[PDB]
Amino acid sequence: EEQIAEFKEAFSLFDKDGDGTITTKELGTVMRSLGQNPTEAELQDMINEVDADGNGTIDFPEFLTMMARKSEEEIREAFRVFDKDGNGYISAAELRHVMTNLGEKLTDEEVDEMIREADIDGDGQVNYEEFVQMMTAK
Amino acid sequence: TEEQIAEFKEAFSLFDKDGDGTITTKELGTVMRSLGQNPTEAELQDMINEVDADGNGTIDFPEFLTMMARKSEEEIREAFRVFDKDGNGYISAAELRHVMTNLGEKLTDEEVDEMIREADIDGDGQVNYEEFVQMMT
Amino acid sequence: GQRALQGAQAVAAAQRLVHAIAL
Amino acid sequence: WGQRALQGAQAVAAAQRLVHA
Amino acid sequence: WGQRALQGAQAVAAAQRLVHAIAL
Amino acid sequence: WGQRALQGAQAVAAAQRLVHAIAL
Ligand SMILES: [Ca+2]
Ligand SMILES: [Ca+2]
Ligand SMILES: [Ca+2]
Ligand SMILES: [Ca+2]
Ligand SMILES: [Ca+2]
Ligand SMILES: [Ca+2]
Repeated sequence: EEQIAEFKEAFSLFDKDGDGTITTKELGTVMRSLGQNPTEAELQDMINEVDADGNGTIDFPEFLTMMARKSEEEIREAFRVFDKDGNGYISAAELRHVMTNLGEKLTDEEVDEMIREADIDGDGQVNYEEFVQMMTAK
Repeated sequence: TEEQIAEFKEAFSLFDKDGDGTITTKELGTVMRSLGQNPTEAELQDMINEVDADGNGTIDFPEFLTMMARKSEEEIREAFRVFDKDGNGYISAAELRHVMTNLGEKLTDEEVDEMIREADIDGDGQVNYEEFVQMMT
Repeated sequence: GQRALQGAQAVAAAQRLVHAIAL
Repeated sequence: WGQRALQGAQAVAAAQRLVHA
Repeated sequence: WGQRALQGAQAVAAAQRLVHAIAL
Repeated sequence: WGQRALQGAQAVAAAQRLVHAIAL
């Protein structure tokens, strides 16, 4: 309920026009302020994921339900732990060292496989964004 | 730090909308407006002048890096969470008194009320999360 | 120092949002 | 793909923070 | 409000986020 | 990757924040 007041302030960032719903281009303008430039197609499937009624827009109750899914920077902290040289990439060498510290008796193949599980761009290392993708994956 | 200048160029680009190299007073205004705040040209000017090392009116990348070096915003949310026991979003003089007593502070009722009315801006009698970072800065 | 903080406030919220919408 | 959206959103919290305090 | 109280409350939370992470 | 590694990594940072905050 105090939480609803905070979520109404949060919805207002997305709902520039204040009509009660978050359109696809409203998701686009906010994404663009964060430098991300997705296509109209990408914004549509992003909304469609959290569109219970399928009306194309996300209303305040739908938005509330999504926030209730579920601290969002805990991953930032974990990544900083794994990325030892602070270069922003988790090498398989760094992961191996971190697993050994936590007592994981993981072989060289298991470590390389973990790198390949989270390496989307295929650079051989897991950057922050790749780590956040793996941490926030249901 | 050498690979950190990367993450600050991504942060700087967000404000330098035109990419001329400097964040003008109106470019900060547009980023602030995207965050719901609609500050005045005067409020934006004193905000830049604070982190304007040369006083030319705009922040080039080197001044921006210098400003970012100074300091701890997400750890403040944790501290507020510690003071606010009942989770109501407001720190009562009672909540502050208990947290001070737990930490060994021999603070009298007046010292505690003075800390409350010190961070009390809207006169809510309580130290809101906002009101708390305003004094934490 | 009021408008100033209210900015850093809303951002904390925008990232909790683009997190859930985005994931 | 989109977690880079919250990375930037994460960085903007810090930049805003010291652009005034 | 003074540094000792602000950093002490943060240290308590730190101990808290420690026992909580240690749960899993 | 294993919840064991992800939560352990967060617990290390918390011990860190703990020591650093204890320093005041
Ligand atoms: Ca709308
Ligand atoms: Ca809907
Ligand atoms: Ca590395
Ligand atoms: Ca990669
Ligand atoms: Ca500019
Ligand atoms: Ca300059």
